[PDB]
Amino acid sequence: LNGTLMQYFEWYMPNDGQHWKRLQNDSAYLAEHGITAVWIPPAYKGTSQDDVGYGAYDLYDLGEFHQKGTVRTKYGTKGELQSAINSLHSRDINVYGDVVINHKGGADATEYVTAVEVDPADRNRVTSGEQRIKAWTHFQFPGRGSTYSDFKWYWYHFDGTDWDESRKLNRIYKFQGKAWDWEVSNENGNYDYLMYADIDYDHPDVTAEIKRWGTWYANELQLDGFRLDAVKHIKFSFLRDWVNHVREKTGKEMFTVAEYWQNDLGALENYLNKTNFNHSVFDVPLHYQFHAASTQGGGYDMRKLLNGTVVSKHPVKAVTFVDNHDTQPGQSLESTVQTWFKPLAYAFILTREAGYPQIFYGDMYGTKGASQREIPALKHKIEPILKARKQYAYGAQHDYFDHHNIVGWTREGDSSVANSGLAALITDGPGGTKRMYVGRQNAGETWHDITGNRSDSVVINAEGWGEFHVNGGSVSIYVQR
Ligand SMILES: OC[C@H]1O[C@H](O[C@H]2[C@H](O)[C@@H](O)[C@@H](O[C@H]3[C@H](O)[C@@H](O)[C@@H](O[C@H]4[C@H](O)[C@@H](O)[C@@H](O)O[C@@H]4CO)O[C@@H]3CO)O[C@@H]2CO)[C@H](O)[C@@H](O)[C@@H]1O
Ligand SMILES: [Ca+2]
Ligand SMILES: [Ca+2]
Ligand code: NA
Ligand code: NA
Repeated sequence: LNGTLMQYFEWYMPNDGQHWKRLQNDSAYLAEHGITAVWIPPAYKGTSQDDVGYGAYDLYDLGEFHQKGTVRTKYGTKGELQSAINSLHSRDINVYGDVVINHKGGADATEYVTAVEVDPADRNRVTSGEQRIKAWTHFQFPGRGSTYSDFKWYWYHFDGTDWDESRKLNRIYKFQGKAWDWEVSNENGNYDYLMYADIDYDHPDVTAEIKRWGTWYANELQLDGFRLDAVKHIKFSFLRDWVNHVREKTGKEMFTVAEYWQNDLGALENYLNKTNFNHSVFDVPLHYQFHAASTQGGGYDMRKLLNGTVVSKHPVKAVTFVDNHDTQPGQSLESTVQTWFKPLAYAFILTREAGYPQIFYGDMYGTKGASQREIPALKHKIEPILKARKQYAYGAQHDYFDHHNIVGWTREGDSSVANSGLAALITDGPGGTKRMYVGRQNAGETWHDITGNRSDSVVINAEGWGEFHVNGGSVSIYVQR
């Protein structure tokens, strides 16, 4: 099984309401290129129509109720999403729903709340006496009413907020009688607080409600799994329990991957430990290695790609990726893998045996930000690498990370996939050649570069070795003609 995830959105897509229809219409294309799952953007009403989805106003409004100036979300209506999902399912493409449960944004009304300021660099330090603020904490859901859920939110379901509406002041406010949740990331002392109204996962009605919404959401969209947002800001034991709860209620596997944003393998290992390895994480350290290689012009030691990553230590729990909606140009975690290196990074995640790779909408189709640093559409460069995964990346792997610039790996093929087997080379510097073992069972075959970057044929010798070539700053992936 070479499962391939696709993140089916980018930050700057137009707010025209056609995204679910686009997905529906792309399902044939996705299936043909070996995509077996899609992570869809948050499907519920944000703070406005053009919310990318992380505002999280109303978790039960999937583009169904007239709230925040619109019925549809940015992406379309509930029915359009459901039509896209049934089209994806008709081609055996799993659908992972984005789960934004750190906070709620865009409350319907303010409440007077007693609060103290905390230090934004050290949220365990209180920096004021008690003061009365007006906080956006009251959620009534006037367009929805009680349809699907009569749960209403008030200040006492939250630990704090970043805005006092009476003084018009952006500070971090912790509400009276509240405490930041733990365990969370210990950056800035305690990183429970991120944005909007921060949900209090010490509150038992909150833990109950978010669990039952989880089950509701899975049922409503027939989800096959989840993508968990911003998990370093959400009580770890709660996330663990939430994942088990929805699995228990649905009776489905519910593959789950969490976005724990830290370039630190040890912090990710800690998160995995505290959630009992019941779900995966995005391989954030690998992303940063790709970013670094792509900006150092050949000076990066390409041997380092094998160490310090989630996929190197916990391959079963790694979702590997090149870029996402936070790392793309202009976004809050900007660390974009430069255009020239991006196909090499894709070869790395797509054709190697370890990890569950994810391709980025923004990489395939380009990003539509207002800058001139936008990622170009690289679909045509990635397609042959996807085909390499789908048809050729099977069987025993041999690594050649034995050079500062030119590194490679082979796959011997497997008898259960006809003509499978590949030989990949990437280089962040000058090109050249590497002899690599592809398996004696491929002796005498004529192999060629599926990317078309190199036009030479390589005949595998009797001992199972081929002499493979790669251009400067390029990738070649040889497979049987
Ligand atoms: O309809 C399409 C397919 O849907 C189903 O496949 C699912 C699996 O059920 C999910 O569990 C998941 O598979 C992941 C797996 O969870 C994850 O751990 C990872 O495993 C890799 C591992 O990273 C790697 O190091 C190496 O050991 O190989 C493992 C897999 O061979 O990646 C898996 C996907 O490659 O998602 C898929 C859908 O993408 C269903 O069971 C299939 O029958 C169906 O075709
Ligand atoms: Ca939080
Ligand atoms: Ca709390
Ligand atoms: Na909290
Ligand atoms: Na190098």
